[PDB]
Amino acid sequence: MEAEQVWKLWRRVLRDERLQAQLFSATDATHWLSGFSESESKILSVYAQQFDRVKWFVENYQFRLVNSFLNALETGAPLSLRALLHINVDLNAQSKAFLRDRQWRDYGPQVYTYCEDVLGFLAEADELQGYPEILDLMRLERESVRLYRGLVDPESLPADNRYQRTSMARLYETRFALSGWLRQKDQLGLTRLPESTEHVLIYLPTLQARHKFTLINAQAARLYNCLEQPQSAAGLFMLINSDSASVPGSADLALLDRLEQLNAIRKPL
Amino acid sequence: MPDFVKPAPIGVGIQYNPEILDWFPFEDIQVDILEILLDNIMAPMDGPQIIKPSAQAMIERLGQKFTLLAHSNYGCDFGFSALEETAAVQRHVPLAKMLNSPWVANHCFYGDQSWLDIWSSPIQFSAAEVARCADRAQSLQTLYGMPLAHENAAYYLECPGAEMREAEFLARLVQRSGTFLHLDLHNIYTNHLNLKGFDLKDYMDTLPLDKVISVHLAGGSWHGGLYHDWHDACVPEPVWDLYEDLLSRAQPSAVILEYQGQAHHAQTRIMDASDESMIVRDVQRAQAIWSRYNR
Ligand SMILES: [Fe+3]
Ligand SMILES: [Fe+3]
Repeated sequence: MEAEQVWKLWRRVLRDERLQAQLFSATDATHWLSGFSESESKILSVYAQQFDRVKWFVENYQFRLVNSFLNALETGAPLSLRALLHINVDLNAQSKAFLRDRQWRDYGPQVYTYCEDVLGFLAEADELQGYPEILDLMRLERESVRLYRGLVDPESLPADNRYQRTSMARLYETRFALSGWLRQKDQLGLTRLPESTEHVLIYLPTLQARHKFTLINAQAARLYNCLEQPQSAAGLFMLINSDSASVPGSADLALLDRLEQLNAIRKPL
Repeated sequence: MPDFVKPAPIGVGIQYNPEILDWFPFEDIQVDILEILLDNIMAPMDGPQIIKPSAQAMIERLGQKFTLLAHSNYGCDFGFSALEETAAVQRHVPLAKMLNSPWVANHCFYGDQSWLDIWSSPIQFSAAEVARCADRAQSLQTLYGMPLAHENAAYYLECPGAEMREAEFLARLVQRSGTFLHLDLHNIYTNHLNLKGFDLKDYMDTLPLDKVISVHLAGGSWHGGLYHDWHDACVPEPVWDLYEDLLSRAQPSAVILEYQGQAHHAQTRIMDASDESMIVRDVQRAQAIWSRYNR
């Protein structure tokens, strides 16, 4: 019995609720599924007695996994968690529903990928479909998760004498005026929000600091949307999406001066 | 650094697992060492950050006053995945260096890119696992740049395919890897009670007590409870007997007292926190016993 086979065996056991039920109900050798491989059943045969501990170990696994659903939310989407906790959604019922769809997967240190899959799963929850303001808040937090994940191994880009879009900032065009919740977090999920679009910029001051939300003008969002690929500083001022063919100067220079200050763009030099 | 040695004795402290429920109960200047669970200050590995930016503030606030020890749990140290890919070398190794920790301790469990599979899975006591785990322990200690201790594990089911006893496993592990031991006395007591043929006397004589750097004193569940190792109640008297006996045989570098976290550690426990001075009595008794066998 190699140690890796004993670990691989249990790793298969506590991810499939079907295999756990036949183990709990059957203590007899062949009454538990002999469909387990002979090498596997050999390791199951050691647990013939003290099968009570098996149900206790599996129950503690899913208990911690249900709690990790909340820890992943606190890490990635702390404001969405406070909004969901204020409207009283059974996050335990949503944890079990989410984890069973993933076959009780242990994300481990992959907390941002955990939270990203959680926010996507919660975006389709029927309980949350009646709360469009929170659904807008969670998509904002999902961009923050994608901001961190996009900075794990970012594609390096030199100066290249062109306006470049960095990897330390993202933009989110909201559906509701989420700034009312960001400026008054005690009202998260509790108050009502107008359905006006906002351009909130998720940016990191330093690489070892908490991401911050701030609003930018629609013209600054136009400059950020045109810098998806780095532009030649002259084509960018031309690329107002066929609306303007003239350089605005200080009208658009100060906007670019703020974006670089927010670690959102890279000026050409 | 070429050869890691046991540091000079630095004293007794508490584990600071309650990041909030301990600063106000913290008293006087008697305790100048506190343990730090590196998992709580850990940042996600699918992110670019090493430490939680909220945790960087207290490390600044606490590193100046108290020496802060490291504790690696859920780091997947003795797993089957590549050591370079584990959370130990990607997060726990830099965190201990950032904390300026004199040494670091792990756990004798199993983990492969997973956090909550590690408890209730002790390492298979076999010469095959002795060789594999010692090679990882020596390499991991080399990456830490500090002594690496292995905490004795409390478990209800011994891993199948066990060729030897737990004490011989740890003695063969630290002798082949050159690492050290982190003696959790309460884990020995709960293993002596809930396991057939666990010789408590042979356990202490087998272990290279000259390899113990740190000690853990803790309480447990009372008779009749669902399961044990709750780390909540008062430190049992048999655990106090092991603390006085260990200090009369070897010389550790520190001893820490641990308690439960915020949420219920197991399936069903409580949150109450009103017996704050019982901790002071448990610490003070350890302080007196420490000086009774002081260097
Ligand atoms: Fe521990
Ligand atoms: Fe411990």
